[PDB]
Amino acid sequence: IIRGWIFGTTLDSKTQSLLIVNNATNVVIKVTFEYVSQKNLREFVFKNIDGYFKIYSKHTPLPQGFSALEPLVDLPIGINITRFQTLL
Amino acid sequence: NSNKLDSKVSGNYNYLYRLFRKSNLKPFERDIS
Amino acid sequence: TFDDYAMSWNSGRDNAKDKTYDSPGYFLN
Amino acid sequence: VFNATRFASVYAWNRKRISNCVADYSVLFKCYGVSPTKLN
Repeated sequence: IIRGWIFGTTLDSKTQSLLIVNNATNVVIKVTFEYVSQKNLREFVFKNIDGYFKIYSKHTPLPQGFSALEPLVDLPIGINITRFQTLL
Repeated sequence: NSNKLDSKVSGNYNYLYRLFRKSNLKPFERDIS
Repeated sequence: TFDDYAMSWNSGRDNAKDKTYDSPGYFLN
Repeated sequence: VFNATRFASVYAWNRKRISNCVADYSVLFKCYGVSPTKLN
């Protein structure tokens, strides 16, 4: 059901915003920047520091165990993000 | 210095800059509003 | 690269030949 | 990057990723955290 997220400050046309969607084939990132690349508990960590959007993740077959998330990617989006939404 | 690359005898208008803003930018943050 | 040239580049044509991008190269035109 | 006919405006400065290549800096200067003569 969960596919991706939108990141931005106003989510309008006046301010630049980020967009991440995981399609059944690939994952598409767009902002001045585009990027494309490749029950179950999916855990993710998103950070925005120094113009870098960093994404860590982990997959597991809230539970009461310990699991460490491995990094996925840094993107030089260069936009301040204050809000986000999950894309159903 | 790019004088014989960009100097114009009339005034170039291809290079703009933000002269007013609410608050100073964060490092490596772009604002194209 | 059609868009990065003058026939100005920004029309200040269909971006989607002078040596310089537009007139403001008035030393290499 | 260096020999492009037009450069982006400072308000909308351009950012380019350099990846999977040999960087030869002799073709090219204030450096912070590094010395240019050692950049090769």
